[PDB]
Amino acid sequence: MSKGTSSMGKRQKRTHAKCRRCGSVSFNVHTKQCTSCGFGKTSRMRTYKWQAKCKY
Amino acid sequence: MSSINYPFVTEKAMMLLDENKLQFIVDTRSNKKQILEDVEKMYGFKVKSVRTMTTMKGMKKAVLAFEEPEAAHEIATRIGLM
Amino acid sequence: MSHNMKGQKKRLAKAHKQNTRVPVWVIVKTNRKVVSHPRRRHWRRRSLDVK
Amino acid sequence: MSDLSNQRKLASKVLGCGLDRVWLNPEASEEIASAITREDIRGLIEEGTIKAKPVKGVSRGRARALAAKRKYGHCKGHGSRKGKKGARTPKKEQWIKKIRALRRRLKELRADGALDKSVYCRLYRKAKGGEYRSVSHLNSHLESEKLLKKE
RNA sequence: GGUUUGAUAGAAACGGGAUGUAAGCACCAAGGCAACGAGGUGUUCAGUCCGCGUUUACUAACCAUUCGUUCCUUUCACUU
RNA sequence: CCCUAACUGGAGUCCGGUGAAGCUUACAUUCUAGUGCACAGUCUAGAGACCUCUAGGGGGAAGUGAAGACCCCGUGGAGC
RNA sequence: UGUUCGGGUCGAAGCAGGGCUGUGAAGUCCUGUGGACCGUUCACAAACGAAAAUCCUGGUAAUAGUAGCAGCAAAGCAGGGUGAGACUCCCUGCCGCCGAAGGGGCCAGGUUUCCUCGGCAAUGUUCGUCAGCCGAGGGUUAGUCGGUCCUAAGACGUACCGUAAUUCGAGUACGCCGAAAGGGAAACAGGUUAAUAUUCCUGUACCAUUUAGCGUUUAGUCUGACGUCUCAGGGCAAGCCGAGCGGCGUCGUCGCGCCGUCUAAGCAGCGAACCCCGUGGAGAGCCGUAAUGGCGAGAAGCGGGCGAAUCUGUAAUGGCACAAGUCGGCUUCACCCCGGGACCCGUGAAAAGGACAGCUAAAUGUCCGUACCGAGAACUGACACAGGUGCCCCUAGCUGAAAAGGCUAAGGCGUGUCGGAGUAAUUCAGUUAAGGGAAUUCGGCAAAUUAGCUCCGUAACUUCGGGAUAAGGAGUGCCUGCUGUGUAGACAGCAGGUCGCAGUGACCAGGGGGCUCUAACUGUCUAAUACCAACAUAGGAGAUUGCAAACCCGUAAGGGCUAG
RNA sequence: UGGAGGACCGUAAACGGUAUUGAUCUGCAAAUCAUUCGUGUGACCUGCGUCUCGUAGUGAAAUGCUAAUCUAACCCGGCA
RNA sequence: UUAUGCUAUCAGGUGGAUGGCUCGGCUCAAGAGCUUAUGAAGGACGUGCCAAGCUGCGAUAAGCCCGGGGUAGGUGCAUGGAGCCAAUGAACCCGGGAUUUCCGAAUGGGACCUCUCCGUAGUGAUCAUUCAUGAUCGGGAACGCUCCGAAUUGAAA
Ligand SMILES: [Mg+2]
Ligand SMILES: [Mg+2]
Ligand SMILES: [Mg+2]
Ligand SMILES: [Mg+2]
Ligand SMILES: [Mg+2]
Ligand SMILES: [Mg+2]
Ligand SMILES: [Mg+2]
Ligand SMILES: [Mg+2]
Ligand SMILES: [Mg+2]
Ligand SMILES: [Mg+2]
Ligand SMILES: [Mg+2]
Ligand SMILES: [Mg+2]
Ligand SMILES: [Mg+2]
Ligand SMILES: [Mg+2]
Ligand SMILES: [Mg+2]
Ligand SMILES: [Zn+2]
Repeated sequence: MSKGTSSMGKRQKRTHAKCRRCGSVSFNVHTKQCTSCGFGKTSRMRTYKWQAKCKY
Repeated sequence: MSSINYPFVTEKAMMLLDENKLQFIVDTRSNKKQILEDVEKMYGFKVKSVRTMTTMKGMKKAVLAFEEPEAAHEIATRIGLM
Repeated sequence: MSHNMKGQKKRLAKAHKQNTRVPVWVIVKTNRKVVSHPRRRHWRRRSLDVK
Repeated sequence: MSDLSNQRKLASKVLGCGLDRVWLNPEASEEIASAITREDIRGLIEEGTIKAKPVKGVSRGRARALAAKRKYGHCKGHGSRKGKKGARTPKKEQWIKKIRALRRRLKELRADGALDKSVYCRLYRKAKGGEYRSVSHLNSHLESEKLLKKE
């Protein structure tokens, strides 16, 4: 058995579900937090200054 | 916010007019009790049960089994399905 | 027979009816300038991002 | 002819048989092409055009002849024995049948008064210990050492 | 190489070979009250088979075809 | 293995259909020797060489794959 | 760009070729095409000039009509159709593959692939009239199947507390979630469609909650509710045998072979073991089981109570060509009930729900899933991928210990989606090979040998357990007739006859032994070059710590070890 | 009689991956296929659920594994 | 009639460069500058006669009503068939309203379930108060304020 195509047929399950707040498939099913908008962790939307570049 | 959209007519839906049944397209947010009450308000005919199902087109189809005989044919004539 | 709730089946229903060609009269009206849209797909390909 | 495969599938689902057990009439192919519903297929099945072919099950006459010869004791020699002595007949079952026959014989002897409790207890412990090989061996030892109450 | 002025390949028969005595029938068979019975003997150096030969035109090697004319031209040695 | 032979099925060879990829500055029918950054099909001097196609296995193209992983260097790193 | 002078549908820019000028950068002109803008003087600016960066993007060659369309399942042929067109689609027959999986059921996943009709530009390793493709339309019906409810490992929320601060953090208190394979209130048979069916229809039922009438608590227990191994008894699906009955096959001779001969839940009844109660009186001991065992602290025996799977009766009219439809026997797993024993430095879940006070009537029982594939073509791996997910749970006859392998049913298929042809070398995988038998080679690498079962017999050495299937040998088929054990299935054994080169006749199936090194052993390991002597292991030894501990995490709150 | 064992043989049940240094190596496959092999009642295999993670986790310890990436992952940012 | 070929040109194919155009982009300047529990932004699903995407709208669903402008056609990107709307003045633009499913600060409990459970009908949490009522929660291109806070790199280390 290998790490390539042999063990990639075990991908019959999910770790991210479609989040309510943003409709993106980023809601982790174990931590209960969307990794795109942060629903289930915070009221505000997660946005960081490293998501774009320094404006200079 | 009426639960009833319109009667559902296919070859299979017209197969139940001899059975006193009549299949409708209803609001998908509705339940069996709301469909029963709104049909009884819209036509006055008494309903015996509701056989609901949601289809892959995004809709809900309800089959109302009436109690009085020939109510399905009367409703079809009043709507013009027949 | 994956067991969907109501919203999952509704999303799959919208995905199913999105996967249809453009109508003929749209192509005729647009002078054949609108002949496709990005939502065409085949079930035996990239899976839906639905559920 | 059109594709009669849909007709054959409907006939298989109406006759309750496999897809290739269906015998469509090659002569009356147009009639089978007309059959589009289950009532049409039922009419064709009842008129004889569409029938389910017989099951060609495995014959067993040679097997029954071999079974009768084996029951007599033949066709069972050491060239045909392939499994370990213990799989052909387990040892615990042999002990079970032997001891049950011995205990039943001793119980009947104590019941009809031919074997009192003092010698019946000893004979029961002897059968537990394996002194006897069968009911016949127990009877022969009884008639040799005279353990019955002859009167 | 042969091509009807023919034995080139095939069939039929025979010769020469391979295997080992076919099926059915008759008798015998250790026995079994019988029914049956592995098998033995006779018909039977049988039966089956031959990408080998001979005899034999019985069928098929027939019917054609194209090059050896630059190709149209009357740049012609033509034939309407 | 001495020492290979015969046979079987799939490839290959031939035919119909479908149908990519990798090397490639150019030319290129080569062979010998010399010269040249000291390992040349292309220079120099000779010798051979009519062209095209098919099959073959791999002598050569210092064959292709690839900014050498061995050695050194870098006032380059990482781990310990 | 400023400014001067201008060209253009009587044809601008650009594009291909050519003449002329210039050392040249380049300019200008001519021919063809084109259909709307384009230059120049004097000055000024720049995202201002490509031949190259294994440069970047696009288009396109040579290789080349070549490799592949073969190796793990070598599968197609005749006749008749349809069609403009047929190896490839349909029917029939013949010949075949799988047949403990390539069949049947379904989880996750897919998401319409399901079904009918019409097409073949692309997809399909060929073509194709075919299709999981293209286009159009249709398809999923629940009080009883699941989710829902319960809690488990464990998450999440509020508050407190911490933090510079939080969307960050351990603990505590209160909640709430967490299983489509744990627990769990109840439905079965037949019919119907193109596709739905314990859901729709026919028949016969059952469960829950609330409302009303009739009365009560026993209210604290029991059940839910428990590991591994082994085994007895009982039942039953599936399987098998004999008689009768009804069809099909074979029929050169024979009289056999195959199929069928069906009957659900619900309701009513009996109840095997275990347990309990009333009697009883057992020792120079008795009663039992497969086995362990039991007994004056009361056995056997006799009664009684509680008490299963299934079975019987009804459901009795449903389907079966309204063709029979009636009977007996054997066996029965791996399925159900019930009981015993053994093991643990493993002790093998909790909660909802359910029983003990219910009986009758009526009404209500919302919401979600339900199609189809579940895999050599419907999932995942870029694919119609020889992998993986799933061999996860079931699987009939013969041989046989067997679910091994071989041959056949049912069922699924001829799509592990290219064909013809039979003419070299070479190649992948096999069969056989005289005489020799490791002379090959780093090395018996590869291949070969042996192989099942019964019986005889079995060495060094040893931790006394083993080595051991050691080694070395014999027998084995078929037919005739019997014996013994067992209740029975079946098992074991004997006598005689007989065929062949060969009787585990195929399939299946160890070659054996000796001397060293190393590690005790079973196990673990570089997924994708290292299955080793390495790692772990039990065993041995050492060290810290008396619990507000030793050791460790955190900035803190507070934690792991520790329900110690 | 009994039915103990990190017991034995053994499957194309399941798990593992010895040798052929075979096939394949622009593959069926970014490690698969054939034959040959090891375990196969337990330190067993495995479904689903849940938890432990970047100077951190996990590791019967190879610097192995942590989504084809590991002597310090991946994504974006410091970064032109 | 010399094939396979070689070079130059020509015609055609494949192709989409150059030229021309352009409702886009970028940069600079000038104004104006908050919104949200009276439920936002954002998202899911629905929404058209034939409607797949985008856009708009929300079961009154490419829309409804009222005041002003405009006035002859309208029926989105997108002048197709058939209808509909409009001289009772539409379409369109400005202003004011209505409707505004589910999630989302999301707020009655719950989320691998954008839906689901209880309905006793929902003010979830933290707060102020006369306990009538009220505040905060989210979003906003950057800017503003407070606090925490690296390394590459330069010094040719
Ligand atoms: Mg910045
Ligand atoms: Mg439903
Ligand atoms: Mg280098
Ligand atoms: Mg230096
Ligand atoms: Mg260039
Ligand atoms: Mg071929
Ligand atoms: Mg077979
Ligand atoms: Mg094709
Ligand atoms: Mg729950
Ligand atoms: Mg070891
Ligand atoms: Mg060690
Ligand atoms: Mg083993
Ligand atoms: Mg990896
Ligand atoms: Mg970077
Ligand atoms: Mg520096
Ligand atoms: Zn989100």
